[PDB]
Amino acid sequence: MKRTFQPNNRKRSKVHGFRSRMSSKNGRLVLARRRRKGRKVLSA
Amino acid sequence: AIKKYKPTSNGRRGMTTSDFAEITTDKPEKSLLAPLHKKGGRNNQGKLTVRHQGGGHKRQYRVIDFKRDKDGIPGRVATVEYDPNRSANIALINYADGEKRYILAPKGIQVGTEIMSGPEADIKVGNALPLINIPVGTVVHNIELKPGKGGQLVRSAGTSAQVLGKEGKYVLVRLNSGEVRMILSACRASIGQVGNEQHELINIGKAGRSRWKGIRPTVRGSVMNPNDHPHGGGKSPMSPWGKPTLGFKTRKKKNKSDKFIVRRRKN
RNA sequence: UCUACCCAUGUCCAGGGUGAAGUUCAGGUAACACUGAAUGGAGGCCCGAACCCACGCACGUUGAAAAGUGCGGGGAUGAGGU
RNA sequence: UGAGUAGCGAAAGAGGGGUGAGAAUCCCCUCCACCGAAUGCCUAAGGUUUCCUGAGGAAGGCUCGUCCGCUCAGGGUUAGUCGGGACCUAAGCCGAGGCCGAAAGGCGUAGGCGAUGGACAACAGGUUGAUAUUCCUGUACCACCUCCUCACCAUUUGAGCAAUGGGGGGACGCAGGAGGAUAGGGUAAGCGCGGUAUUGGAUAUCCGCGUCCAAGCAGUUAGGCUGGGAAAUAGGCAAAUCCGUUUCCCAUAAGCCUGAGCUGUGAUGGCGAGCGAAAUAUAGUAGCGAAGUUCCUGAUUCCACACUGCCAAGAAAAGCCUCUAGCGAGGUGAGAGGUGCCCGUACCGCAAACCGACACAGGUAGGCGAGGAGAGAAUCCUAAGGUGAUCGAGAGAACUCUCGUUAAGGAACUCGGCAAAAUGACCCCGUAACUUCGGGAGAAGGGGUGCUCUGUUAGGGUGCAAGCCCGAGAGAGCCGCAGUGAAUAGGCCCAGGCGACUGUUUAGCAAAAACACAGGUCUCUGCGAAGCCGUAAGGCGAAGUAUAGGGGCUGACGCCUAGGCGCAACGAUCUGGGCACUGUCUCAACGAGAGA
RNA sequence: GAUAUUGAAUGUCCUUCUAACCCGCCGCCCUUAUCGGGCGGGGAGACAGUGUCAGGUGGGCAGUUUGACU
RNA sequence: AGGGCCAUCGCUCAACGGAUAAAAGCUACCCCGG
Repeated sequence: MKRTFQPNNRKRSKVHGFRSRMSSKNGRLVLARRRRKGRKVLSA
Repeated sequence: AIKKYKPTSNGRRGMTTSDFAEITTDKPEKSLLAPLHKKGGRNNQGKLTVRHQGGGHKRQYRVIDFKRDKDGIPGRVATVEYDPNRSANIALINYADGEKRYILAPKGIQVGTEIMSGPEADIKVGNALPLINIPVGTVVHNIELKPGKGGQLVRSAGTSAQVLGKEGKYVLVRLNSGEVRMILSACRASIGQVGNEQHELINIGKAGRSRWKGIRPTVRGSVMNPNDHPHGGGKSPMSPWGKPTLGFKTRKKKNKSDKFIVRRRKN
């Protein structure tokens, strides 16, 4: 009855954010990839 | 003593409980408390390491002295309270000087009686002094292994050890549960047996009463799926991880405390 | 961000019934035990809404719905729900 | 192609006017119907312009459309006091030095960050097409400043200020029953209306109304303190006149800190039934305005986690108050005048604006939540308020589904009384074999309940009174086929077997007889414990210490010993038997609604 | 068990002190700090831990396999 | 040193033309094809 998606902004920015991609070594790789492809929206 | 509930239900049939006879107050000492939060048996990596723990009633840590460095000051007893963390029940002592403190309560203590802690203190019922002054053949508790640390052994409810040999700087003691040992010289020791000794006469009565204490259920190894246990599906005893625990001593083959153990319990 | 367990801090549970320990006067005995009154208000207690389950039957199965609706059923101050 | 076929997604509308090229579907009116512990109002997460006005008729609305949560142009969101930041901290996260590791990296001290919690100054009315504790009109409160005016202290033998430090305080569980109030809800004064055309009423008749803030002065139920006073002080790193500790005098009243509320003032104010204009860019708006009291009932809210009981013993830090260290030459206390930043603010929040692909019979924290009968937030009908649910017309065939009634028999049907019928509400009488003495037990089985009169009964609550409110139990009488006259509410009884019990688990697959449980029993562990996670540092075990911890096997209690006995209690348990009952059946027949 | 970390005297590997080395013991400063280390004290000590090197225990942990006829 | 050439020794490779220095069972929870 209850679905697998219930929205929230805090829990989004705190996990898929930019300051949490950039605070690692692999997250920086994700950013470099998505800049290589050419994407418009790098991080959530 | 203990009181036995009347069976006006199914889940309150065998249940008995302490009667809290000796408690003299229902409030703690506000200036001697510290916070304490549950852990659930979870490591510093969040990974569950010990099973069968977690969840209960909220508690708080009550300051209790275990070194008794305040020697040469006669102090008296004021109250005897309840302590959720220990098994015995602690006592609040006010010194004649002004500083308050907590101590373990021996068997039979009475509010008013002063307590000494110096080397020249005379053996009584609630005093603490170095072992190289205690007579031979006396009951004692709250013992310590390195002089200057604080009691660690025999700090349970009802327990008591026995001091019977005094060699060169190595007065040897008999801990609870046999295992006669030879602890160091200058360490301190409390004279007397600890209190609230009926603590081994309690029916927890019902399944939910353990959960108030913080003990989660246990899943038996005989009912398991094949790929966790050598009992699952459907010789030598084993363990969730592998241990032949039916007569294998787990104490180290070689250790550092070997020169100080004279005879062992060995059942 | 669904679901399992745990940690911190909040919040919710219409009404009704039974009547334990104890206490005060009685018999009551050596006081007791033990039998009577009044007072008291325990409980993984009882009947039952909100809430939580999804046990039964029927209807739906190119469904209103990729698991629901109607009529019953269990718990409902707790090892409770959120 | 199937095919102009299946579907058209719970539900009450009808008629009269209007605009329009065009109307079952849009607007206005009048009756009628549905929700009313919500289908009412207010405010979170989330959404992001959906909000208001003027145009529109390509596409989207399961039909239509002149309408729209759709398209095109404009417009709209105002804060010293509300929520968040220039305040504080929990779990957790980051982490200078530092410790580990082939490297990448892992852990962690000081120190920070982090509300779901603690601190903290504003209320009542009015108004626009669209905002209101923000704008406007009344009255307020808080912090900080001094070109200013008063008053009183001060001269280093010192008036004042005062910690980043020490104390006090903030400061905390669950249940139960009193008390005292008030929000709310109903009679008697009073006020404006009214006179009824269907037989009757100037009547003990009918309709509607009615009050009021924060703040500032006064006093107050209650409450706690377990009494305050003096002196001396090996402790609170230093200090102390504060706190703590001890011994002396009176204390049972002085004092202490708290408080729900109530009476004046705010208020020569503003709301208020209801009257009523212009015409206006064709309003029930501008405008005017009566009375505005006592009585009865009363919380699920407040005093207040206050009191009592119990054990499973119930967060931290800051604002605040004091203490000296320390600063010092000018200060304290009133008035008068000033200063007060950033972010959110419309609108939907039980819904066609959020999550489910859809305008989807689903899901969505909290705060209020009225009346009659009632124990009640149950049940039926209604108030304030909201709604007409987005395809229709007519015909009343077989058949499918959801409902109602039935002759005579009643389980004869079937693997199996699956399903449906009967009982159920209060009050009295009465209540067995067994029993782990509590239970079994609402056991089983019996009887009464409507209206009127004596009756404002006996009696009870409130008040001086008058007057309101709750009410047994008895007599006499009246009616019906029938009096818990409708809706909502246990079917019972024997005999055995299993599991002690409450609980958890196969929800996009089945439940018990499976898992767990209180208790028993074995075994390891002397504390840097054993055992666990990690390469290791670091941790859980535990701020624990053999009456304590980790690992196995079994499962209450009582007898009889690692065998066996006892069902009492409890099951959406299992297997047989009996009463009441019924369209399950002999054997089917009419009627209603949806589809066809 | 072997080896290297690894000190000194009687005894033949017997007694023996400690300055190597180890302390999840006490005090003081860096420092406002339960981390870390610097100095003092106590306890133990040629042990213990450690690198290499020579065996056993090792479903603890892996990789795999087990013909044709009918 | 070792190697070659010439006589010659080592096997139930017994599945005997010999895939090797050496190899067991369960899986209508199971997974993929003719």
